[PDB]
Amino acid sequence: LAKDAWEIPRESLRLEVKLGQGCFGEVWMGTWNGTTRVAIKTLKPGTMSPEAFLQEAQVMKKLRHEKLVQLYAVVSEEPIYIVIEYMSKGSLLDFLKGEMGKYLRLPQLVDMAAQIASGMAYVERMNYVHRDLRAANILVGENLVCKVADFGLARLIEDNEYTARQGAKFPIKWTAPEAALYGRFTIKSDVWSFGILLTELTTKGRVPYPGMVNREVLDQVERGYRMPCPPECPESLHDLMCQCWRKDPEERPTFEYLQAFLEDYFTSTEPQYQPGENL
Ligand SMILES: Nc1ncnc2c1ncn2[C@@H]1O[C@H](COP(=O)(O)OP(=O)(O)OP(O)(O)=S)[C@@H](O)[C@H]1O
Ligand SMILES: [Mg+2]
Repeated sequence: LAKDAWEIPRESLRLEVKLGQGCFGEVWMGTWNGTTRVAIKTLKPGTMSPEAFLQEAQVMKKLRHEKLVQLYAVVSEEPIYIVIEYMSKGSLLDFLKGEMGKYLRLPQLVDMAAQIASGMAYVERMNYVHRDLRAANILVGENLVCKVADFGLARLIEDNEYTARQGAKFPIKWTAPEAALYGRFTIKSDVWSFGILLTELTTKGRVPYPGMVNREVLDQVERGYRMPCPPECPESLHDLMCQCWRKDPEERPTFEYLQAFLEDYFTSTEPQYQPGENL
């Protein structure tokens, strides 16, 4: 209900092109103050609470970093608008599976991973957990700039864990087992998700655990199953994914480590790498 200095007059926005639609509203490209290109997320009336919808803006007010999609402004009166940084190339997932993805090779994909890791290391430093980290929630700008987006589920961590409320449901294939099963969300469950995201990058958008169903993934993963090394992917990178997928969350690497490892990958880890047909 309470407003602050993020508020702007709706008249200062013009919605020009529809970029997407979901069960809770739409995303439009537009112009702000008749001069700035922006993205605008709208709230579909009577689908979600205004206060619930704006929690996402609240999180963004706090998390500011070159590798996170930036909040610009809010319209807190119905219809609710969240005005954010425009990412011209859209979703990483769609980018990877389209024509452009075909031309990408490992050095580029690893740099994209490193940028994402950079954003997440910031999230890590700030004591937040994202909870929805995956290629569909990464946005791509010019020159292969990648930023983490969609902070709807993000929460500030108190007591080392965010415990999910009863009834909450999360996508099994992209979520750490302890979070999906017991509701235990920590930065370490994000690290697990980052590992899944690495498979999305190296397969250029393939679904994780291909062919397997949710209950089977849950079952096999508990038994120790892990996705094998993707085709043409160096084993050292898959080794990194397996580290992200350790059963004990505290044994999973920090994003600080992940960022450094990926930044230095071709010097420290794979000095003699050469590009193949796909990676
Ligand atoms: N800042 C942006 N710049 C460019 N395109 C965007 C932007 N935000 C969203 N889009 C487009 O709209 C799609 C939906 O983005 P999202 O924010 O993930 O929405 P959302 O999935 O409803 O979020 P929730 O809270 O998990 S229901 C993106 O994947 C792009 O195709
Ligand atoms: Mg999403």
